[PDB]
Parts: sequence; structure tokens; C-alpha cells
Amino acid sequence: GQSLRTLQGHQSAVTSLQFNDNIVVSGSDDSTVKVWDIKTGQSLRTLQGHQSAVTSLQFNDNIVVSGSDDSTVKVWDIKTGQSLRTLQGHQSAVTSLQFNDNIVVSGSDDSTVKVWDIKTGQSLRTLQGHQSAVTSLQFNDNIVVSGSDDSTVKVWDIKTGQSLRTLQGHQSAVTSLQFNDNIVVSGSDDSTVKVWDIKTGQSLRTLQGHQSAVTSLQFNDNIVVSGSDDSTVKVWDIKTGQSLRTLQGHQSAVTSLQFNDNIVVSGSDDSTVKVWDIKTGQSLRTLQGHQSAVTSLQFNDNIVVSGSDDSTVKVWDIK
Amino acid sequence: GQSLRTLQGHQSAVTSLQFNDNIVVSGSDDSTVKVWDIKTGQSLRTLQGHQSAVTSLQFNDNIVVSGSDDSTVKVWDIKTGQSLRTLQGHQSAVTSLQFNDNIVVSGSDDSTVKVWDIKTGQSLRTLQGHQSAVTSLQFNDNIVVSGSDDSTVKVWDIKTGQSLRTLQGHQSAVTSLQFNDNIVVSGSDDSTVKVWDIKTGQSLRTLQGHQSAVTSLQFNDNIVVSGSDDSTVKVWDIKTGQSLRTLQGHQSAVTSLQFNDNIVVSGSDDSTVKVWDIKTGQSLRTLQGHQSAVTSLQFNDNIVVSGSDDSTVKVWDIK
Repeated sequence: GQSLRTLQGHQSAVTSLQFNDNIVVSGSDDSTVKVWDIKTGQSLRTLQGHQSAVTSLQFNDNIVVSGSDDSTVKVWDIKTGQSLRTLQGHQSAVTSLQFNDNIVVSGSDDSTVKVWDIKTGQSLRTLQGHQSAVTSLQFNDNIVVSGSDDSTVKVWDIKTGQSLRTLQGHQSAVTSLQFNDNIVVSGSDDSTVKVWDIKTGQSLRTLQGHQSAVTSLQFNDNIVVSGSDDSTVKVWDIKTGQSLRTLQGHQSAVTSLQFNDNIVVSGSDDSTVKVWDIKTGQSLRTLQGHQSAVTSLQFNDNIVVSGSDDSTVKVWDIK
Repeated sequence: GQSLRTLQGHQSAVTSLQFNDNIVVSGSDDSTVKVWDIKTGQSLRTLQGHQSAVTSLQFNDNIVVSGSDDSTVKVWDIKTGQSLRTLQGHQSAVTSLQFNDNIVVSGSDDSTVKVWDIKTGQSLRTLQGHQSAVTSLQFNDNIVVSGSDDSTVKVWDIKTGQSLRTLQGHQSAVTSLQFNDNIVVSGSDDSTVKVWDIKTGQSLRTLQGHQSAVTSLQFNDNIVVSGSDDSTVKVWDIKTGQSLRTLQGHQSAVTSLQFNDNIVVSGSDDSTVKVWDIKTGQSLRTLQGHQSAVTSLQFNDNIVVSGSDDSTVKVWDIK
């Protein structure tokens, strides 16, 4: 659980990050995206262009796609660091995004989701229906799934731009979601996680247990893992809807999480990252070093990469 | 209940505002503070200097004091628009501030509160004790009262910098607070409002009823008025601790509120401002016009001034 290196360069809080075997890409309230060598910790490029905070990002081998409080999405050449195109259309901040080789999908405080051609920068569809800000989204080849401050999840036909169905049940804003070909899982300010049939729109299970808002979630075939403002992480049986175990140790809200078959990794407003055994619920390591809240994280077999309100990214030895 | 004028100029969301009989002062994610003529809607000055979003502000007839995600507080000459001094010392974003003619008090994501000489810009004391970000604060000539993501409220001796007492009881982050000579009133992500004896630190009443986080509050000698992510505003009897009435009408979270002896004014993620009769709980007017969430508001007897994620400030005829 040792800190390997600290990546310094951002002038304000890190809001988002992603990494692979070679590089880390971070977004910050300082309006920039930075690309780092993960082995040396050296910043390689600073992507300048956004007029206000970067809220979301994703990258592959060739490009970076970033969303910002300036209401735009930008596509970058990750090798040269130059802005390739700026996707304008949203009327307020972009809150979330995802892309593949053909399409960018963005969500905004303007209550819409927009689908863009990533090669031309042209908006293809505007998904209208939510009554307030879009907070979260995911998409595949066929559909887009969005969550909103209006407490609903909506399923859209990405080709026609039509709303297929609206999933109602949460009592306050949807904060997070994930789906596969059969199931949508959503988290909400109402402190619950809900499991939905994606084809019928029917809620199947309501996971009750958290004492305050759910901030983050992930699921697979058998289990759901959720993080909450109540400072805990909970592991749920997705079939029975029962709480399997509660992971206690953080001293304030859990802000982010990721898990695999063996390990849960959580980040918290208490400035730490914790590594947990998912089968037993036991904390294995507490990663201490950040000076303020952890905002984002990702891990693999060897390392954890975390971003913080202290403006740094840290790389950790997970063992 | 009509829109009188729309103040356009900010390039991203308005985060904070204050007004008097002549002037509106607004802060924005675009890193600027703008000063407007309230009667004509004309921007008079743009205060440029912060390197990232402005999170908080206050002004009087001579100066503006602003806090930013760039970790600084700046003091401005409101007539010339020039930066008088920059107050550096916090290690992460400034979240809250208040000043009088002698001192500035700031709260930060670095978990500290700092007291500054406003004439010289010199930090006088750093209040250390909270375990995570400070979210809210208020001070007078003797004491500072702070709320934190660590779920506590702390009372400080502003002359010595010593923590006098820690108010424990909330089960998650404190989001808002107000105090007078007798009591402290705090709101929390645990969905409750708590009333405390400020001299002894003892909790007197826990106001239970909201279904999700409390986002905003105000109180007088008789009543507490609270807003929540459950989309409602509640009026409470501060002596008995019972809910008097629930104001329903907003379609998503209430973000801000203010009240006087006759009227409650609330702002919401549903992009509207609502005016309510505080005695009957009846909504009187719904102010429609903003294109996305209302983030901040203030009102007097004649007008309401609102700021929004749509980057505008609007002035409304409250009648």
C-alpha cells in the first residue's frame, strides 16, 4: 500500500482520470487535461482549450475526449496535444460522456443527451425528455441509458433519438448507473440502489440499507457494490436483493469505487483510498497521502491511480 | 411574478450572488465576478484574476471579497474593478467566506478555516481540527462556527484560534449552518436539521422529516425553514421540534432558500424559483425563465434575484 509517485502539475482539484499500461489522463478544475507517463510520473502533454473546469474524460490509443463546464466537448490528439475539434450544442455544463470509435455521447445540465459523430464533430441526435440535469449515462451500439436530477432513468434508441421507456421509482436524483444487455442498476440521493429490467423498464429489486445518498456503484452478474455519503461501501446479492456485507472504515463520504472478483477499491472525502477483500469485507490496506478528498480512482492487478482535491494524482502499489 | 430583465455576460454557471438597492454581484464557474446595475441590468465591471471557478462572494459599498477553486481569496475595489490583494494560504479550494470591516473568514477543502486581516491581506490564524473539507461557516466578533464533511460542527475562539467545542450528532456531512447568540442550526446529508446550544454544544432538537439530504436552511426566533434533495421545503417549530408544514411543488431538489416574516423564496434544480406564503404553506408564484438549475437567490420586498446553471442572473417582480 505504498505511494509510488505523485503527479503534480494541475493548479486545482483533479475531477476525473483514466489510465492504461502506459499513460494516465487527468482532468481538473483548472480547465486542462494532462497526459502523464505512468511509469515515470512525468507529464507529457497539457491539453489547453476549455474555458472552465473539465468534468469528464475518456481516452483510447489515439484520442482524448473531454467535457467541461464551458458546455463543450473537445476531441484531442493524444500524441500532439492539439485540439482536433470542439463539439458545441449543449446550453450548459457537460456532466458526463462516453465514446467509441464512431460516436460520442454527452450529458448536460441542460437536461439533454447529445450523440455526436466523433470524426466530423457533428451532432447527430439530441435526446430530449428529462426535466432537469443529466447526471450519468452509458451506451452501447443500440441504446443510451441516462440518469437525471428528475429522479428517472431513461432508455433511448440511439439511432432514432426516441425515448423507449422511462424508469420511475427513485424519490430523488439519480446519481449513478450501469447497465448490460438485461439489467440497469441505478443509484440515487434517496439512499437506495434499484435493479431494473432494461427491456420492460420494470424495477426488479430495491436495495435498501444505506443511510444517505448513493454516490457510486458497479455491478456484475451476481453482486452490486455501492458507495454512499454514509461513509460505507455495501455488497449486495443482485438476485435476492439482500445486503451481503457492509464495508466500514472510511471516516466520511465514499466518492468513488471499482471492484473485480477479488478486490474493492474505494475513495473518500477523508482523503484516503481503501482496498478491501470483497468476499470477507475486510479492509486490507489504507492508502494515505492525499491532503484532501479523493475524487476519482481506477486500479488494475498491480496499481491504484487516484485523483484528489489537493490537485495531484497518485500512483500506488496495491500490494 | 414576471421576469424584469436577464443579466447576460458570464460564460458558464452562476454559482453565487448578492445584491442591494443598486448593485448585483455575481460569481461564476468562468472564474470571474461581475458587478451589475440592478435597475438597468447592465454589467458595470468584470473582476478578472481568479484562475478557476468562483465559489463564494460577499460585498459592501467599497469592496468585493471572493473565494475560488484556485485556493485563494481576493479583495476587489468595486468601483475600479481592480484586485486590491490576494489572500493565499489554503491548500485547496475555498468553499465559503464571510467578512466584516476588519477580517475575512474562509473555509476550504483543505479542512481548515482561516482568519485574515482584510486591510493587509495577512492571515492571522488557521483553525485546525476538522478531519475533512469545511462546507459552511459563520462568525461574529467572538466566535467562528464551521460545518464539515466530517459530520461535525465546531465552535472556535476567533481571537485565540482554539476550538472551544465540537458538536457531534449528524451521521454524515454538514451542508449548511446558521447561528445567533443562543443556538446553532445545522443541516446535513443525513436528511436532518439539528438545533444546538452554542454555549454548551448540546443538541437540543433533531428535526426529522426530509427524505434526503438537507441542502439549505434559515431560522429566526420561532421557526426553521429547510430545503432538501427530496424537492420540498419544510417549516419547523424551533422550540417543539415538530414539522409545521411541508411546501411541495418543486419537481427536483431545492438548492437555495430565503425567508422573512411573510414569504419563503426557494430555488430548485427544476430551473424555477417559487414564492410561498410562510403561514399557510401555499405557493403564490412560480418564476419560470431559467433554462437549467437555479443555484442561488436573494430577495427583498420588491424583487427576487436568481442565478442559474444557464450562466444568467435574472431579476423578477416578486408581486
